[PDB]
Amino acid sequence: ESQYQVGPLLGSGGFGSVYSGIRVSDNLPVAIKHVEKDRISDWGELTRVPMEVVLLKKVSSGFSGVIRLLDWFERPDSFVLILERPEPVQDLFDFITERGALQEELARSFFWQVLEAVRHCHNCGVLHRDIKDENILIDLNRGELKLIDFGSGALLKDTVYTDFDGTRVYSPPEWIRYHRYHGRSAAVWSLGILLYDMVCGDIPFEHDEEIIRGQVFFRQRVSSECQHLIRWCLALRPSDRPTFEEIQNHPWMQDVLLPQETAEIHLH
Ligand SMILES: O=c1cc(O)c2cc(Br)ccc2o1
Repeated sequence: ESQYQVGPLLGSGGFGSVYSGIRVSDNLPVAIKHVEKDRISDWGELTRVPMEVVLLKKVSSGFSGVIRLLDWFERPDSFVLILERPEPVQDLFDFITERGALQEELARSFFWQVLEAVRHCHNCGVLHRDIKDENILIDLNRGELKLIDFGSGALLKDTVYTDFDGTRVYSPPEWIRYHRYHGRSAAVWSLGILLYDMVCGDIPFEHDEEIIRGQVFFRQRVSSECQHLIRWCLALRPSDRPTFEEIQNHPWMQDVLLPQETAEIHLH
């Protein structure tokens, strides 16, 4: 209000309207996200808040693969969230629009940081439920990726989920066919979609039928080890998908660049 200077709108959509901001007390770059109360299906508590705020609080202690919630405010018709903002930054969707299919070395660095971020969320008892390139920010100076948009997420549990409101083209075929999925294995499928998107420059599937068929065609030259990983993540049966430990032990994942080296070699 007077604690923050509001800058340009960055984007708006199913997540709300997000503005560039600066915290007056120390000039910290922030993003200020406004979520309308009547456009929020899911609520939790600590008084009643969006699920998105409960999930963010649970993942927002120190480890930085997740954009942190610095503060939040309630308004009569909305909540307002003050999030971290890397500067300069570009979401991975725009980065891929610009660069096309990514060199494997860069995809490996990005994919690995995504897996550390998602493991962190899961250690904190939070399931994101909408992992995709549009929900990943690149801190271009440090080469660090950051998950954003917990607005479709949930407390992690070990029983079946029967609701979903994240992105359909990343949703697994057990969701498409049965409206049921378990959290980790759905997550792993979306991570196979994401990895394909990074190395091919676009998502493999556009239509329910392709998702259900689960047959993956590579339109770009991609190494056999990368194809094997992506195809393992996109196994039709949830329990044939790798755990995070098996993805990270996969031979395509070895020798990851550090974020800083990644920014130097690939980001300028
Ligand atoms: O939840 C979000 C959504 C965003 O779009 C976003 C953008 C920047 Br930049 C920084 C943090 C952000 O967090």
